Amino acid sequence: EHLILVSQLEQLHRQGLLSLQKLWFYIQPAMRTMDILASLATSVDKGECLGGSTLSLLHDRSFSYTGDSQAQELCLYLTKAASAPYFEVLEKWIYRGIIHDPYSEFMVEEHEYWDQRYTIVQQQIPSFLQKMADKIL
Amino acid sequence: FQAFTSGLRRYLQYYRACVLSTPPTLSLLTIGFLFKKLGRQLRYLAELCGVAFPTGVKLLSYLYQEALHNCSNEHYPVLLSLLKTSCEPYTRFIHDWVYSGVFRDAYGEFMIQVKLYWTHGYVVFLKHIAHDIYVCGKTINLLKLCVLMKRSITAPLAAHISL
Repeated sequence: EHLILVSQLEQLHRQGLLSLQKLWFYIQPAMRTMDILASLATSVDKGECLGGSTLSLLHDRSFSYTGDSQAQELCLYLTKAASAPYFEVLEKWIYRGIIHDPYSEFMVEEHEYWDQRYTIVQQQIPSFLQKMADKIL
Repeated sequence: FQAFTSGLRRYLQYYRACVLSTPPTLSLLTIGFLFKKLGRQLRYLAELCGVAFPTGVKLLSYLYQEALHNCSNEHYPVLLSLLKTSCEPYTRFIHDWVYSGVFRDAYGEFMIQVKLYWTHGYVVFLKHIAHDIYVCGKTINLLKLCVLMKRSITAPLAAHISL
C-alpha cells in the first residue's frame, strides 16, 4: 500500500501538477505509518523475541497508543494478525492434548511422575494470558 | 495530566492545519484580520495553562469550573473537547468498581486509595453519586472473597448499581 501511494504520484507528476511543496503534504500519512513499523522492527532486532515475547511487545506497544487512534488502529492490525498462528496451537492444546509447536515457542512444552511431563515456560507467556497461565496447563 | 497533554496536541495540529492551507500569497492586512478572531483565542489558552498546575481530580474539576465561567461564548467547544478527553483515563478507574472490582492506582490521582476490612479511605461532580461509588465497589471486592447535565456517566452507571 506504500508502493501504490508512490505510483499515484508518479502518474500525477507527469501532468506537472506535483510541486515539491505539494509533495510535503501528500506523504504526511505515509511518514507516520512507516514510523511505527520502523519502531517495532527495531525492538525485535535489538531484543531477541520469538514466540510469546514477540506477542507481549505487540500488546504493550498497542496500549501505549491508547489516545492516538491513528497509530492504534495499526498496532491492533499487527497483533490481530501476528497471533493467529500462536492461537491455532492453543486450540489444539485446550480442546485436545496434542502439542505440535515444531519451533520451541509455545508456553507449554512436553518432556519424556507427571509433575515433570508438561512444564509452564516462563518466557513465552503473552502477558495478556498471564491471568490464566495456570488454567491453560 | 498526560491525557490533557495528549488532548492539547490534538488541537494544535488543527491550528497548524488551518495555516499553510488557504493563503499562497495574500495582502498583508488580510493576515492581521484573518488571524484576529482566531489569534486572540490562542492567547486565551495562555491564561489557562502556566505559559502551579493542579493534577489528579483537582485538575479534572478545575477545568470543569472553567466551563460555566465562560460557557456561552465561543470558548465552549474547545474547552469541552479538552474536558471530554481529559477525563478519559479517569473513567476507566471508575469503570473498575462498577464492572470488575480490581482497583487500579498509579500515583494517587484517584480520590480513593487503599474483621473490619473496611479501611479504604475515601475523603465538582454531583455528590449524589460520589458516596455511592465508594460502596458500589467494596461490595464487589467483598463478593470476590466469598447546560451541563451529566447524563452520559450516571445513566450507564445507576442502571448497574441497583442490580
